[PDB]
Amino acid sequence: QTEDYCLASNKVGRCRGSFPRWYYDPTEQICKSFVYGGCLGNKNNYLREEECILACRGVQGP
Amino acid sequence: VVGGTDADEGEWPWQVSLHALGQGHICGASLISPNWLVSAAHCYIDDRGFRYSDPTQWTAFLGLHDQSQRSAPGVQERRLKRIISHPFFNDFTFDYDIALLELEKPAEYSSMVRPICLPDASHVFPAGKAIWVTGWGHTQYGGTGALILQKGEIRVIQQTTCENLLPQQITPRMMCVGFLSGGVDSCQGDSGGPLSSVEADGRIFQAGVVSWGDGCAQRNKPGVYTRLPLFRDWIKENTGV
Ligand SMILES: N[C@@H](CCC(=O)N[C@@H](CS)C(=O)NCC(=O)O)C(=O)O
Repeated sequence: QTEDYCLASNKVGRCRGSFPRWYYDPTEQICKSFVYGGCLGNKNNYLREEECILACRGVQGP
Repeated sequence: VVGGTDADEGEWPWQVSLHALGQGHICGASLISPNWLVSAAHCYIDDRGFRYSDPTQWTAFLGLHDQSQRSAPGVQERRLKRIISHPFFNDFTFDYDIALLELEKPAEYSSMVRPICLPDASHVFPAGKAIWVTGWGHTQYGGTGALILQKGEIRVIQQTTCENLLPQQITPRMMCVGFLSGGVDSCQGDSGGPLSSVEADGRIFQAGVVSWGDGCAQRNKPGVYTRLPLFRDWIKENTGV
């Protein structure tokens, strides 16, 4: 569950929009920006930096 | 656009930039009349607690050249009045990936602001023909957008070839445009923008809408575009254009 929301690597997907998003990088325990295509993303995909930080606070690679 | 060059100022006066609130540029669109734009349906789908389908959330920039000069002379800012996503749009297969955007207030025609021509339903953009893709999207996949509007010359690919490159994924609504070599292609940030085709008297017609791809500019993964001709009537019915 944190597996999907925090440990999953970022997925741009196939659609060609440029949606600025945030993913959690569990190697550094820090939320970073990426660009989402618009389609079929995973759960490690957040609108706001603070939403990312919040959802993934205290999360480490298992 | 990967592998393109800088566009000349006002070379593509139908190219529009769509900005979502507090997010900057999301998608391209094309000007088709004083009141309407054509774009991709996938740009305007509600997601992660933001209403991308809500017309009030967007700003359109017409006659834009440089994303860092949004207040340059002749750039026209326009709010949206309505968003019509195609009824048959499929968010899993990307079928019917087309949308219509109503400007709140008519565009003012100028040398930088001018509509693109629409093709009749029976018109074919023949395989092998050179056409142009334009946009402020990434110049590499997983890369960064361009401030200056990019243009890239690509070629129409046979449907059978297209089907075979991307098995079980291509519908009659979709068209492969690019090169089997890759190198030149649209990319993230280009969605919803027009394919521009130089026709018999030099006037430019819209061949398609930037939709999707397997990365960008990769070998045997050309860009997939929504065809325009089969939507001519749907466009007329909904807009009067
Ligand atoms: N003279 C017309 C303008 C006609 C026009 O802008 N045509 C467009 C739409 S068919 C066009 O040729 N655009 C494509 C191009 O310039 O190549 C007016 O006063 O509105």
